[PDB]
Amino acid sequence: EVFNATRFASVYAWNRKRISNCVADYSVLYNSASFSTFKCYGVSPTKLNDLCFTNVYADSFVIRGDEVRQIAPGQTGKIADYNYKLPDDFTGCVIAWNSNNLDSKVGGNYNYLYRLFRKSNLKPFERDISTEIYQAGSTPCNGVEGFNCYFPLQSYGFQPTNGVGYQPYRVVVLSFELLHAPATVCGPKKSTNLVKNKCVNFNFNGLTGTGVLTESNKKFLPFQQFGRDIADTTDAVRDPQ
Amino acid sequence: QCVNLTTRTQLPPAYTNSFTRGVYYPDKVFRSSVLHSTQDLFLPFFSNVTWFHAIHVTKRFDNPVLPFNDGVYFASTEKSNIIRGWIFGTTLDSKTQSLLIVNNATNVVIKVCEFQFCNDPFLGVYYHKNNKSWMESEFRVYSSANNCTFEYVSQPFLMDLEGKQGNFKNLREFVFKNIDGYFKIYSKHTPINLVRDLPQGFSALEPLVDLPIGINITRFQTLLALHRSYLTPGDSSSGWTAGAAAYYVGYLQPRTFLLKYNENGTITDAVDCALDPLSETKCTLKSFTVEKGIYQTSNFRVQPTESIVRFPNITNLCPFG
Amino acid sequence: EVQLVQSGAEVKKPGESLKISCKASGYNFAYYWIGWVRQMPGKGLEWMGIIYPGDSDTRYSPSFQGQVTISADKSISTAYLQWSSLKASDTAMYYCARGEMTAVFGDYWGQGTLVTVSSASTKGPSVFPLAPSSKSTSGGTAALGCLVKDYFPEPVTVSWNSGALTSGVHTFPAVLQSSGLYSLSSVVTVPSSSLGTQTYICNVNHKPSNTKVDKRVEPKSCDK
Amino acid sequence: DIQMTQSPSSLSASVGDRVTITCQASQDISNYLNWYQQKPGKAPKLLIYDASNLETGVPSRFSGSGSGTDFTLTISSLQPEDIATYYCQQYKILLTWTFGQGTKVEIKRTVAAPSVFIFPPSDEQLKSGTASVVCLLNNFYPREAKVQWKVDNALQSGNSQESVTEQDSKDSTYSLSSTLTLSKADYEKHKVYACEVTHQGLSSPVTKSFNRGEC
Ligand SMILES: *[C@@H]1O[C@H](CO)[C@@H](O[C@@H]2O[C@H](CO)[C@@H](O)[C@H](O)[C@H]2NC(C)=O)[C@H](O)[C@H]1NC(C)=O
Repeated sequence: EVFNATRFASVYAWNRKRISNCVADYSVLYNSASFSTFKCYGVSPTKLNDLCFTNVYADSFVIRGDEVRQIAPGQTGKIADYNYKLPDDFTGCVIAWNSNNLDSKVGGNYNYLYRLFRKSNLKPFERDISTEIYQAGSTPCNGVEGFNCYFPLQSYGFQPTNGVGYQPYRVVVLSFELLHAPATVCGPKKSTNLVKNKCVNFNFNGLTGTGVLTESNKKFLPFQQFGRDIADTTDAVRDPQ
Repeated sequence: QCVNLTTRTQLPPAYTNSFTRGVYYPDKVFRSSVLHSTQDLFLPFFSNVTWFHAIHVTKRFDNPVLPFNDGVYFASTEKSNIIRGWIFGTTLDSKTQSLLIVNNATNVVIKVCEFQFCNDPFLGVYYHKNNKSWMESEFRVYSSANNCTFEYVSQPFLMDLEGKQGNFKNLREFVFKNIDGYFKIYSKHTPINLVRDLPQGFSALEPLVDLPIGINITRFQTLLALHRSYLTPGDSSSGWTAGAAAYYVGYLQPRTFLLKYNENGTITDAVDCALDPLSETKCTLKSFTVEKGIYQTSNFRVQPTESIVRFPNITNLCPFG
Repeated sequence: EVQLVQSGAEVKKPGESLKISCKASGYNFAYYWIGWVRQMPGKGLEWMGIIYPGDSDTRYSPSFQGQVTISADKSISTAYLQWSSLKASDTAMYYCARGEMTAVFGDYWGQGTLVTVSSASTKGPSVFPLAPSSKSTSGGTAALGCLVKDYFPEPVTVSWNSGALTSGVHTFPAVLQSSGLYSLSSVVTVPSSSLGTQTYICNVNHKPSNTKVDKRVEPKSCDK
Repeated sequence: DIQMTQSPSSLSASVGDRVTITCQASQDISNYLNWYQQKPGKAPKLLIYDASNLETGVPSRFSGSGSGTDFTLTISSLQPEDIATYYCQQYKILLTWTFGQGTKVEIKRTVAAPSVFIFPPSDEQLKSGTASVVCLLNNFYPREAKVQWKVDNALQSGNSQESVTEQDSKDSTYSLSSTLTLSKADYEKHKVYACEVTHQGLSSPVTKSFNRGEC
């Protein structure tokens, strides 16, 4: 319901969608050749089929083609600075595909807006929907137009006859929350019966280890998940089932 | 839209000493019998917090606004449910979103909506003699509500409300933090009955609620409950009726602390790294006790105060064009 | 001013093949989506598929995937619709609509192609005219018309005097009978004196057997 | 999947009245709605292409509003030619979108007495070996009426066909045709044939009869 929507919001009012408690199959995302730009930051594409996270955040918008390279950490640009920033330690996925067939009108489409001027930069994750006029001079505007005073928002104006430079592009970004809470989003892998007193290799919610399991009378805190006494090695685990 | 109802009488704020409170678990991992050091947003061990009185039938009518400034610590001991929820925002209108939490004998409801704020709104309650009970009938605290994004109704978490007569025999502590468009709420409830106000016991705080909100917060306020009074036309009373309650407000600061766990896994003792030179010496070492002698700690430094820039004064545009 | 023109009504039998066309004119055919809608007698509508001719992109509804096929031809600015194997539940009315995916979809539609399927033979209508008696009634204006019931499949077009006269004409919907036949009648009202110096010819045309007939009407003499 | 519903299923209102119809959705759709109107035996036409925005070339008396899960369509001043079927369609996902159930709007008028006419079989049909007697009821309101056939003062049942037209847009009346089919021998056996019409606008049932040997 997110990769097939009829209409997408403007880049200045992007809407985020949260996804949790479901079994995901990312293969159909990377098997298909429809997408033009498919980038991953911090995680290999295939290995996503064997990982579990706590929640997934999806953001979607539409922008011109020449700026598809700007959506990346560390870059600077008008939309990158004034509309959508990225943290320097981002991990996730970025998908971008051409949508000239869905957002083009013969007379010109004027349903998309983008911000031109702003006093300062934004934080890595922020949203700006203020309609207050921007003042570049010294004389107060008093809510009216004038010299050195302009309306911030500006239109794009897509046309079907334009070249690849001005053609629209639909962009979605996926972010994961991990190493913070017990897993909620899972991958398709059927479980297996347990072993009590034998040395085996185990895979608990994506955490891979080797050794022998046992039952201990440890007063584990009910709201906690697992512990590590020292040397950054887990020793106590809780079975999800 | 709103009716202005304010009193010209004002009283200066009053302070008190925060003995040892303001410690919470910094992570969800489990540690046993290990001393740990962590740097995070905490509340200094020895500091002055502000205590506010909210009783007015001599009398003192008070309900001001306080800044947030990267987290807030809240304390109160109420028996008549005087305070229900908190409101947040910058200008406090329909432009920005806000939060409201209500707790009753049935359930607990948390809502996030773009409510309309009055100049000085307050929740009112009424009494039915035929039903011999107290309920709520006046819901004019907000004018309009739009763009609902989150609603959550659940069973009561740590509120008993069983005893019909309880006189300040419990303690409630709350911590609010906001960072990276994330709102974190930590809560704690403990039983105490002592002559003095603040006890000598030590306890930590557990994590309760995390919520994603992409807004900037620079102001917040509390809510109060006012009981309706049956007054004759010729009574000519004050017009404000409320119970007996008061609250404690502090602040937060990024600091590094050294905590000591226990065998079972409960926080019992902690020290600060920047209170006094003895504490700094304890921080440099690892144990809670030291032997007599000479110890070396971090060095001194003098910070700058001003900046000066000097450039040649040349007026000539580039031939770059 | 754009115009959409469909293909003629069709009749088939189970196990055969079929093809339907829809043609558009008056605008640039490569810049708009073409969609197909169906209606089964007496019930609601249901989308089937859409197509973009420029990039040649086709999308289908989940219920009708694999049982039909949609294609477009930019050389003559046409859209098509193809089947593989018909059955007894494919008789319906079909429309081709022009739309665009940002503001308005469904701006202009077609005429409506009627597709019939069955296992039977096709026969020809027989018309029996009826005219008022030699004496007019008290209403001043007397009734006239024709009655036809022997035909399959439906429908059939009837007009009077090359369609010049249309006020007061009424046709009744055909009703199925026991032996797989339908009955219809055409009625009209004409002034009493018109029989003195006017003659009325009714023309009945149908595509299935592709026949057009004309019958003259005269007042009924009182043959006691 | 998303399913929709309309209410009321069918209603009647007089000329100059205010009419309202409600469309309901299973979940949120965010003002992605279209309103369609289809006259009997024709192709649908667009009426309103959003929650509120009005299509060009449409009379101003139509209006629409609503959001969330409830939408309303209002007609301010009804006109005689506004008898049709109304639909509300949602469009959220790229191609899964469905229509509604449908609604029928009618108009009531003053009771009008029918005009009864009787037509005997023609000579060509008699030569063909069959006979058909036609009873025509013209310009009557409302729709319900009863037709009976008598042959030599004997009632006939189960051997007649009944065809009724749609509501006229000029005089807001109906038309009715009844056909009695018989063999040539049965038709020639009897002499007098009568068609009796019962209607609320008739004080008494009206009988039109003809004799085989008198025509
Ligand atoms: C829209 O819906 C599905 C979900 O990913 C995708 O549809 C696929 O379409 C082709 C068949 O025409 C195949 O790749 C798969 O059989 C379909 N997937 C299914 C049925 O789950 C499609 O990629 C999505 N996105 C777009 C832009 O169409």
